[PDB]
Amino acid sequence: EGTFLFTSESVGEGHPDKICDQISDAVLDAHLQQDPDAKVACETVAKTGMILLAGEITSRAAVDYQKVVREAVKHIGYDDSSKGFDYKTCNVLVALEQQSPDIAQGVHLDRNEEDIGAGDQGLMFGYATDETEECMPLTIVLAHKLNAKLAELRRNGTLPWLRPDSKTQVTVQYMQDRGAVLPIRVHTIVISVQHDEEVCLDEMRDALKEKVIKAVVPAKYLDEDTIYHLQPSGRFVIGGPQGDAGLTGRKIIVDTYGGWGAHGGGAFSGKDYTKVDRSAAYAARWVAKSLVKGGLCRRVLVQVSYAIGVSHPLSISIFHYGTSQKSERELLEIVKKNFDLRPGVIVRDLDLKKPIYQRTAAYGHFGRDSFPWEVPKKLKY
Amino acid sequence: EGTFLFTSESVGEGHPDKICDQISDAVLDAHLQQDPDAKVACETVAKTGMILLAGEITSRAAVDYQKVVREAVKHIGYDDSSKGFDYKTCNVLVALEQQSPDIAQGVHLDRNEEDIGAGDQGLMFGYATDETEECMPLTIVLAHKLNAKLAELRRNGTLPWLRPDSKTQVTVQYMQDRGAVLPIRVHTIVISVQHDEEVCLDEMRDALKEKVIKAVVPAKYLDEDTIYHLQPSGRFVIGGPQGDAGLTGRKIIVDTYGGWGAHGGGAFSGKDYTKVDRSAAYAARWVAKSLVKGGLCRRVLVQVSYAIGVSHPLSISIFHYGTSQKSERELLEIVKKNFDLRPGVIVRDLDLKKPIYQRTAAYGHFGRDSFPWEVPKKLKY
Amino acid sequence: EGTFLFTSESVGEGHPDKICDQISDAVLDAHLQQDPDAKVACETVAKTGMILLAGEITSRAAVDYQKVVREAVKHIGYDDSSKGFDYKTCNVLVALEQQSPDIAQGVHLDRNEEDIGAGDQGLMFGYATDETEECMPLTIVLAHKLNAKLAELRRNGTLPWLRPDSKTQVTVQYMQDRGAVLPIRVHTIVISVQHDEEVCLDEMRDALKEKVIKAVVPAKYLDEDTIYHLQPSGRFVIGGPQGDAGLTGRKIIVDTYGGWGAHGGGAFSGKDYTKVDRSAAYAARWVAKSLVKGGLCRRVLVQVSYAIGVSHPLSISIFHYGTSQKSERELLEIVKKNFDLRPGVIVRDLDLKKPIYQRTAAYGHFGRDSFPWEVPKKLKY
Amino acid sequence: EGTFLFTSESVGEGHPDKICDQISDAVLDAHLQQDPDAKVACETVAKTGMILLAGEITSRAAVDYQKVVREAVKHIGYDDSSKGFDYKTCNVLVALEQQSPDIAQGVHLDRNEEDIGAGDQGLMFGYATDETEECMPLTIVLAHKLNAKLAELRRNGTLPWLRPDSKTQVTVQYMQDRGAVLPIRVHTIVISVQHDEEVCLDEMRDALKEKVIKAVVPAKYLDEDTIYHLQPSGRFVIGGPQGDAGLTGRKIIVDTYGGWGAHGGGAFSGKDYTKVDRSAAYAARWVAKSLVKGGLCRRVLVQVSYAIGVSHPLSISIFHYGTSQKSERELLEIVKKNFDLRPGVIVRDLDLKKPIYQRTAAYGHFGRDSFPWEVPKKLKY
Ligand SMILES: C[S@@+](CC[C@H](N)C(=O)[O-])C[C@H]1O[C@@H](n2cnc3c(N)ncnc32)[C@H](O)[C@@H]1O
Ligand SMILES: C[S@@+](CC[C@H](N)C(=O)[O-])C[C@H]1O[C@@H](n2cnc3c(N)ncnc32)[C@H](O)[C@@H]1O
Ligand SMILES: C[S@@+](CC[C@H](N)C(=O)[O-])C[C@H]1O[C@@H](n2cnc3c(N)ncnc32)[C@H](O)[C@@H]1O
Ligand SMILES: C[S@@+](CC[C@H](N)C(=O)[O-])C[C@H]1O[C@@H](n2cnc3c(N)ncnc32)[C@H](O)[C@@H]1O
Ligand SMILES: [K+]
Ligand SMILES: [K+]
Ligand SMILES: [K+]
Ligand SMILES: [K+]
Ligand SMILES: [K+]
Ligand SMILES: [K+]
Ligand SMILES: [K+]
Ligand SMILES: [K+]
Ligand SMILES: [Mg+2]
Ligand SMILES: [Mg+2]
Ligand SMILES: [Mg+2]
Ligand SMILES: [Mg+2]
Ligand SMILES: [Mg+2]
Ligand SMILES: [Mg+2]
Ligand SMILES: [Mg+2]
Ligand SMILES: [Mg+2]
Repeated sequence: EGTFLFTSESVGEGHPDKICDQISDAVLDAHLQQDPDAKVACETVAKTGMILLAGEITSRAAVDYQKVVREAVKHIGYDDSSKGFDYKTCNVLVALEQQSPDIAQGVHLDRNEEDIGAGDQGLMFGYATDETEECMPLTIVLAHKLNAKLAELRRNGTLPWLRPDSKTQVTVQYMQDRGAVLPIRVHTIVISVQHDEEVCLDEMRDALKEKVIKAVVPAKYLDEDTIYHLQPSGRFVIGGPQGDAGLTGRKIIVDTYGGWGAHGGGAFSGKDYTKVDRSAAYAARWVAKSLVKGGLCRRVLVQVSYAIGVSHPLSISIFHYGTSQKSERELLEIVKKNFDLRPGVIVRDLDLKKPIYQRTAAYGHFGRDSFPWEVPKKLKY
Repeated sequence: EGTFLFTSESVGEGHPDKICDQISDAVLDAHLQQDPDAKVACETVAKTGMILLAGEITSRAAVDYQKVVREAVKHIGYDDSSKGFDYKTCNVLVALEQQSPDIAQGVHLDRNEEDIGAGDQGLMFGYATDETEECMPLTIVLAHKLNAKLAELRRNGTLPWLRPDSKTQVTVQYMQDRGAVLPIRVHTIVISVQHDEEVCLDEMRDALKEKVIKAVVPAKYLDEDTIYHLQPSGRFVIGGPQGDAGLTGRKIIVDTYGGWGAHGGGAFSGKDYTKVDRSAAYAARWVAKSLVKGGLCRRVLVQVSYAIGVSHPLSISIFHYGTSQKSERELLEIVKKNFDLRPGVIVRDLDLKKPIYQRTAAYGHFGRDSFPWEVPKKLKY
Repeated sequence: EGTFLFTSESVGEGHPDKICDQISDAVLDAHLQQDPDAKVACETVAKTGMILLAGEITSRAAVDYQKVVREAVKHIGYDDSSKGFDYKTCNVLVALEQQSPDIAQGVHLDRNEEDIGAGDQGLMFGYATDETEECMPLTIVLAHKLNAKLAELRRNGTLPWLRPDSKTQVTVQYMQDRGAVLPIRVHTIVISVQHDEEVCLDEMRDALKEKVIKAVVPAKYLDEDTIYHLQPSGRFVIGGPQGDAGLTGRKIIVDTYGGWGAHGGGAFSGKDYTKVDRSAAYAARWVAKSLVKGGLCRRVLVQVSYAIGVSHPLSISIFHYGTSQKSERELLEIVKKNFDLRPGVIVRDLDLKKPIYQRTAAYGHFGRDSFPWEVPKKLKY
Repeated sequence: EGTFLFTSESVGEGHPDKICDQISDAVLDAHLQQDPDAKVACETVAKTGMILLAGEITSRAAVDYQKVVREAVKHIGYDDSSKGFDYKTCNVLVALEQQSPDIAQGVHLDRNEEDIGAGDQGLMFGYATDETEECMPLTIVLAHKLNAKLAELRRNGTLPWLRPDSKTQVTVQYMQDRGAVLPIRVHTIVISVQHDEEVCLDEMRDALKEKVIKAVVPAKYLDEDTIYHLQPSGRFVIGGPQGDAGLTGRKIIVDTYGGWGAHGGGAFSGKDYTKVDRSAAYAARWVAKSLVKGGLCRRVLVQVSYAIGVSHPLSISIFHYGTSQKSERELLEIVKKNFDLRPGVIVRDLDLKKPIYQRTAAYGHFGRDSFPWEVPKKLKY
């Protein structure tokens, strides 16, 4: 009684959509290394043998797109035609133009940096939950860690049949507690991972349980009733872009909260700080996690929204799930007194000209590595 | 006291991402017209002068991609280089391969149709709210209608300076009422729309208020405090793919609930019914709207999830926001007794081999035109 | 005294331009297998990881371009990323539209087949020389045979370090004899061939002399003065499209007479019989070889030309180098009495709807395998 | 008696192949403006809505390919979707990598500039004929001038129905005179030119005769027997890349001697001086024209050939058609005493690092504007 299921997924570094996110952010970082004020909107598309870059960049940097793309693919692990994709020999196509001058004049031309307009309209959410120390849902934390474990065991050679393309999915049974949520047990785990031709299904399923799941998921969460769907398709030799086209910004729930919270629809990768889809979502995460680590909430959702060309957010909303003694109105007032959500101030607070974006583009943007948006702000009230 | 803001956005038919969604679904419909069992996973990318199709199709149809793409762009209204894009003269590139045989064998090969596996893993949500007759959030309903009004006034020649690329955003002030939400007033409206070189800002802003906003939004919602951001960038001559690259599946919140509810991350357009991202999200909407129209809830969120190759959902969850006398456990039991969420049963219930998908690919997939997922199921309990 | 040098080159099946010619003709043959009246103008471009098809096809055939392209690349031998290109994993992009209706109406619409117009304007030459039995210049015959020998030794595994991309060049010293030419000796041979990383230059140069040159070139032509440039660049590991972009119709002298004779500029591959660039050049070869095998000339050049939409050639010219007792005017009259050079008659005489074109697209179109244009017509005069 | 026909063609600036040549050379010039030692091998492909650049460039220049391509297309005149192509709105795709290091090390790395190796193997020809002052065949001179006249009348607005895509073809009746050739009369003229929808065939044919042919071709060459094929297809509204795919290096006979002389197969455009296809063909033209203007020959063909990595030509041959009192052996000795045909010396003599290449890429590379290869060298003997 009072229990429910919730499911989240994650994907690996070689999932084709995630390849695109990583490449887009490799391009962004390459520009930022030379020009901290680069305007970047780089979409990547991946299909058999092809990486296409399409979008808009205005920058003083000189970037060798061939080299940057190929290095990103190399890092992921696609280095031979036997794996379905090879950084050495794939096609790299570039369709990158300047930023529209109409956008530039309306957003940033001649504006004081603190008073730059949002680079687009849109809405964004931040979320935090005290169910884990890092203030993330357990479902997606576990899903990410399963993909990370696959990559680890691939790279260290202990499961050399593994390839870079993987997906995981975790269903947890929760109890609720005055609006907060309490994990009880893992109900179902899915793992699918690309593999070499020679390994059999039974060898894979045994390894996935023993060397992946048991290594990652605490035994206290696994019991006789847990359902395992390990290599449920039965065969996954074809993978990466050869198996499924990839695009930037097609894993936005994997990138964020795994179905928990909410999403405003904007993708992160390939975008500089003036694109509030990224900067304001990072800031909203920072606000949410500041409220939870500050002891004001156990769980909270923050919405913000913007108009192109306008600095200040159009709206800010706080939803605390009943997990605060303060009203949502009071929390909103605390937020407004402690945060300035103009993009030209977020950039300073969160150090958003620094070329660290490729590191964000797999395993989620939140809940790890003490990025600036993960370090709570101390609140005055 | 008790009030909050919420913001949602929509985009027009000529927004570059939406162009891609429409093209992807034009391709799907073209295949389904000849082969109801076509397996389609068609991604579209749009940039200056270019439509690229990339993905996987296994079908008995013979489809003229050149023709289908160009006709979709023609419908949208991009028919001259003065508008930034022309169906007659753009490049159409095709990188479409067969569906992976490894996927096919794991999903649908040799399986009874009712027992086809999900075409992928993933999670999906359905949502319904009694705040409007069509059981959609007012914020996004209004946002969509503003874009539809722009297209209407473009097509009828009364505002001939309009071009197809538009975005809108609506912030509503709400009151809550026992978990349900009650719209009070429109707080802020944003409209940005591509325009010809000759029309001035003041002419546009006057028209957008008088002929667009007032035509769509009830006066009772607009007052002296409402904020209007009309052509806030000041100039939007460059637009469509020339101004911003488009991709399929980059408007998934516009396609669904505008930030309300939740999203599992999967895109709809370009996918046949075996891709549960679409079919199970449609079914989840159908469940949610059935619960609200059936009088069981005022507002409800439904989660479902799947594993590739497995027919039955892995999990089902119901969240009623406190708006039912029945427990969430009781509602879940009603759902399980009344719905079969296998993809090979959803296809029959929702008629998902019918080539009506292009019609879904602008102005949201939900809350309009009495598609099968909008017709409540009568529940037995 | 009276001697001169002449040089011709050839390239192998994996030279990037020749890859394109072969793919274009694989596409043509695929169409002709289903629709003998297909209108085909298929250009191919090759670069790292990419085959692009661009051009115009109007056909009743259903052709799987992915499959046809990949099979052609497989035949050539590019089957692994270690070789720089892999048919399994490369990108195939398609930008093929219908034939222009304006062309169609002016060329073939509603016209009796014998009276179809030329598909374009242009000029074409045929050439024949009695210096070899097959009526080809010795320089290019030898150059082709050197590339064929490389491919043979690659395919049979005796030189497993060889890759498909090769070039050869042969300089012969000739004497003249009343307008005819008499080979004396080979002055210089060049061979460059892509190779694996592990083989050293000395091993390659020894093999190229002993196993390639000596196997192909009669010893009577090689002496102490012959110059050998074997792997003259010193290193050729990177090759195929990765080393150099390829295009259809960039080897038109290799395809024909090696610098001897003349050329009107039109490419052969990827074109159906209505494109007189191919059909009329084949017919001109047939005329030239008929004059030499008929005993009228020892050496002869034939020019023809056409206007788009017009059936009969605009001009015909015969140049016999002084090697006939008959005047050029008399030979022209014999040609006109014995040949009908309308494209809709050439197609019947030379069987040009038959899908044998891929076989023409390496090692020259002339002087081998008794194609119809190589079988002399018996002349009446 | 003693007369014969000869035909040559030319194409206009907007013919799709010529568009590609011009773009390739615009790219070369852009690089040379910043880096005189740029290594450039830029192929261009054009089809509906698309310019693709593919090839190899190693340069210190920073070139904005978008801008350079679009400016070249603008110059040609494709500036509106009504014309079938628009520089403002077409797709520009870039697939340009570095020059292969294996090539670089074998050709130019660490070599004294005069002693740089040829950038490839190949053969090249130069030709000159005293039949015109500029030492070019009359057939192609006239063909070029007809296309130039079309462009002139398009640009000055007197025939505003003209579009940039055109082709011409001229057949001249000649007499021979001791190996030299003497034009007598124009036998046939073809002109095809893209046109707007509204102009009728009779208006076009009248204009083409009166305003184009009569303006260009001396009346003494036109008589009652001359055949005119003016707009012979009847309709040519669709044109440019939309009507026919273009590629660099598909007009190599138009670029040179119109079927006269010979050709070694290599294309000119998009290549720096180390590519002997261009530099040695220019030098061979210079030699030929020096022999004719020096009074040694009336007509002459020069062959040269190279091996990759080797500076000096492998072979040189002179054919004087019987038009000199000196033997061909004597002429060869004069050539060898007066010319150094190493590429690293040709570059100095012919100023081949200067960014003048786009000017060569329509209307032929020879016989006009007193380029260095058109200024005879004064010979010592
Ligand atoms: C199954 S595919 C999406 C549907 C696909 N585009 C189609 O044509 O049916 C989505 C992801 O699943 C994974 N995948 C690919 N092949 C698979 C297989 N044989 N078994 C399981 N998962 C697979 C990869 O991570 C891929 O990016
Ligand atoms: C502003 S753009 C996204 C950022 C962009 N890629 C860049 O390079 O900065 C997103 C959408 O805004 C709209 N847009 C384009 N140009 C605009 C302008 N000048 N003013 C307002 N909105 C514009 C179009 O709907 C476009 O698809
Ligand atoms: C040398 S490349 C043409 C020039 C080249 N595009 C560049 O960037 O310098 C022409 C042909 O030579 C051959 N080739 C490629 N790399 C070579 C090498 N390292 N040594 C010799 N020949 C090579 C291949 O057959 C190739 O298609
Ligand atoms: C006729 S096309 C080549 C054949 C063509 N690729 C096909 O699909 O049949 C070659 C050139 O002829 C010219 N051309 C195009 N359309 C034409 C027409 N309707 N009439 C005459 N010439 C035309 C253009 O200069 C074009 O580049
Ligand atoms: K968000
Ligand atoms: K996909
Ligand atoms: K969803
Ligand atoms: K974008
Ligand atoms: K020819
Ligand atoms: K090349
Ligand atoms: K030449
Ligand atoms: K063509
Ligand atoms: Mg995806
Ligand atoms: Mg957005
Ligand atoms: Mg977008
Ligand atoms: Mg998904
Ligand atoms: Mg080439
Ligand atoms: Mg031609
Ligand atoms: Mg051509
Ligand atoms: Mg060559």
